[PDB]
Amino acid sequence: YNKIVSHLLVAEPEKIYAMPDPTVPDSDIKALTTLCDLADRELVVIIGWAKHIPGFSTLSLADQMSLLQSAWMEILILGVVYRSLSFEDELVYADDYIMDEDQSKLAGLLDLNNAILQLVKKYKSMKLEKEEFVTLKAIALANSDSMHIEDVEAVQKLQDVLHEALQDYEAGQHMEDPRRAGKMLMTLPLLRQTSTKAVQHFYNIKLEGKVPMHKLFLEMLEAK
Amino acid sequence: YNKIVSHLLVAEPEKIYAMPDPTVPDSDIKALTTLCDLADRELVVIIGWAKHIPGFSTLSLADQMSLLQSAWMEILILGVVYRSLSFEDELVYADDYIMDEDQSKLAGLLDLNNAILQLVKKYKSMKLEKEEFVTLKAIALANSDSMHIEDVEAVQKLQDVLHEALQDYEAGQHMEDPRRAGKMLMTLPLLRQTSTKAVQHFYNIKLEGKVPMHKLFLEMLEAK
Ligand SMILES: CC(C)c1ccc(O)cc1
Ligand SMILES: CC(C)c1ccc(O)cc1
Repeated sequence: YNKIVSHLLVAEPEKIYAMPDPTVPDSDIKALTTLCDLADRELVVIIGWAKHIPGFSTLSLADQMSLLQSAWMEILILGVVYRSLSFEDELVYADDYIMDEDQSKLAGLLDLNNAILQLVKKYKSMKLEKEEFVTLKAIALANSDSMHIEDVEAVQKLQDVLHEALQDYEAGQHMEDPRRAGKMLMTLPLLRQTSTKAVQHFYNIKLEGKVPMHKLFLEMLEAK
Repeated sequence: YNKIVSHLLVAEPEKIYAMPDPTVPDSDIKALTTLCDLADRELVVIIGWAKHIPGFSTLSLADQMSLLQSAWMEILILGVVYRSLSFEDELVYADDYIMDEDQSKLAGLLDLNNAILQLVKKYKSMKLEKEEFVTLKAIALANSDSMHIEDVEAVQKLQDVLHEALQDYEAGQHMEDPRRAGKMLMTLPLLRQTSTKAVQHFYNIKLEGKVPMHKLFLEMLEAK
């Protein structure tokens, strides 16, 4: 099938472990510290992953950073969603960090994780494929609606290149549903809504100062 | 062209006047009171408008209310956006209520109205048509991602019926861009983001208790 889709598949990062500290008593602070540490390490590999997207590295460094600063949490959440598709009412943040309802309550994340489970529910019914997941991650990056873009036309071109890949993939692989590509695009509003909820929640955790956060995570959290 | 699109065009409500009180001194409270009063009256006609959407009135009353309670601010904002397309850095809330940057600052709405102007900017470059505007309003209603839906499959069917209308319209009217329907769908994340910003802002105005609000507006603002 589509070459961009195949390329994004081989660019997919390896799995990352959460490694919650086994000497630390379980608590909301422990769970939040674990999740923010995991996100920081995922962000490093997301930056390297974006360089494989056709045309992304030819944008200015400022535009690359603007797209990443608007899309980072959407990309993180799409990953948790995809890893959770074969599970029931549980979120696979990592193979060693699967959160059920009790753990979400203990971490103060019941509302956020329920929103992520709503994304999981919809993608389960659509039978989301890995090919579609990686293409939607790239589209979410290109379509992230930063207020600070310098080269608006180049970013629109990147959007068009990735949208074309999704449409070509669906036309060849899903002839039984001529509207499947658009159904995939119609899942992006809930992803944007859930990501905004997560950014706001963890910005407030940052303000309270009880959960340590690393530099790259803090950089994304403090972006305008 | 497409019959659903033609039907939505003839169902389009008449213009509504803001009628700011000419005896009241200008202030943030006056501007916010005017906008919330306008929104309340627009909501009444939005409820009547939704009954013309094929299949909407056959949903349960609870599902109709769930969709409206999730989408109401998206529908309101799409209207302001469309009315503003021929203007520059101004928002046409009504023919008698056009807000420029100074007025937005005075009302405490600079950040919200700048986000709405970002929607305007993108639709200007795409040359958004009235046919596309009314279809996107209906899609935003059907695709509003309420947590409380009873008949998930019927709501998905409504989404599919309206998505098909958009795709059929674009296939017939815009053969020069075979991806235009998907470009239209890719504007929905920013609409969802901007609507959430507006709901949160006016929920906080409600809490502060200095701006009177009418029953229907308050009902939507207080929905879960
Ligand atoms: C910041 C939290 C919500 C988070 C951490 C890792 C991840 O893959 C997705 C989300
Ligand atoms: C509630 C405010 C933001 C508002 C009022 C009327 C309208 O058409 C769109 C928005």
